[PDB]
Amino acid sequence: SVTEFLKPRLVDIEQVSSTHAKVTLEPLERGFGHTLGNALRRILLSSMPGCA
Amino acid sequence: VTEFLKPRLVDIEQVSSTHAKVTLEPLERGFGHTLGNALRRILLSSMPGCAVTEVEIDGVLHEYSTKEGVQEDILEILLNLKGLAVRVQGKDEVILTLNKSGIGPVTAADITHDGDVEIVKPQHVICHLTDENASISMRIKVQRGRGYVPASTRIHSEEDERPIGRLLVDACYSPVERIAYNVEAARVEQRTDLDKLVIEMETNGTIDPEEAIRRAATILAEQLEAFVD
Amino acid sequence: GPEEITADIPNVGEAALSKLDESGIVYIGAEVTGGDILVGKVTPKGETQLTPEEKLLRAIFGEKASDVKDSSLRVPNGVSGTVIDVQVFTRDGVEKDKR
Amino acid sequence: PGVLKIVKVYLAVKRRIQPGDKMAGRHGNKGVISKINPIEDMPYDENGTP
Repeated sequence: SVTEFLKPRLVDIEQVSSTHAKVTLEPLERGFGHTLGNALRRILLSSMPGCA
Repeated sequence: VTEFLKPRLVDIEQVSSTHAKVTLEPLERGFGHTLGNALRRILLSSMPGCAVTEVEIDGVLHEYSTKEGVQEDILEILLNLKGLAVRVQGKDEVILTLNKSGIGPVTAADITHDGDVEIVKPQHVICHLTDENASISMRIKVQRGRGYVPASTRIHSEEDERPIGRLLVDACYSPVERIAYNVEAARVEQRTDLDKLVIEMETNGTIDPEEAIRRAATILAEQLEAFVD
Repeated sequence: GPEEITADIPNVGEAALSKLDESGIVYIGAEVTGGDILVGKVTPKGETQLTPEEKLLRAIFGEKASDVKDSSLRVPNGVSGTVIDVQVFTRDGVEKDKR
Repeated sequence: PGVLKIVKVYLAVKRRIQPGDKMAGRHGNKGVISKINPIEDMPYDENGTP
């Protein structure tokens, strides 16, 4: 993996209700979990298309 | 997509041989800086680079000493050679042999230069000896690594081996170690405003800026693939 | 009998002797991991009678006789690393000078 | 007289920092090493200097 490590396998997501949920990921690489989480947050916030 | 305006890497100017300034086409904000940061992380993280793995020097066998004509210590010579940089062929674990004698200045030319090994600074200092009778001759195995490792990390792997004479050291194995991700809003006139990104890579010369960038991006995409699941 | 460093530690692992130089001491610059034994002094131990059981033990294994208590120098706990050099001082009247 | 000979063996040990170290400064200021993250976590400068 040339430091490719691996990808979080376990992707269990716990949804308390239809309006609130929590998701957990398996082991991602050092900094990889954090960098990916920040990137996904910035994307899903800075870009979330829909109708309203 | 909705007029995604997919960018493209362009105007890739190699500022140096171990550095480059590569731009790309405009893209929507809120991710471009994030894309650059993620790319810098992945390339910095999964940085497979050719480094020095094991060493063997005739005069200096075990740990730390001084020999007539010698200048820098065993670890000091270790750093001095580490002062030079190594780029390997597709097969790693190459073995270099630095052997020389005389009174001239120390340069990287006087090493075992083969097809699987590239030497950049042929003016790297190796603590030129002061005695004509002194004759440096050290054979070192150089491997490609992806990340840093303790020197004690490889203790169990060679219990009987790595005896007095055989040398092993810690490493960082970060091919780039210098890359900044700057996002600037530019290069979008016809469509919606988008950010033009310029990447200033600075590596050790083991990998090309474009190839390493592509590798890091592929790794990032592969990781994002798991996010679907 | 004095504790002489000759790596002749009774009931000593082969690797333990594999590091000590013939002088009981070890080679120089050699690195020690864990509690490695460096200089094996042979402190004399007490003797016994015929002890036909111990006579048979000597006839089988032998070479120990419970006569040399092991005064070997082994590395301290939590101590492991490179031995830069060593120093040996012998009193007047003793000049083995192995190393 | 007790020892007909004496042998001193010298071993030298290297040392890198570890978690919880003791930083010092002639400005009196004292510091205890807390944590080191990936250089990604360090904020980037204008020149990108983390």
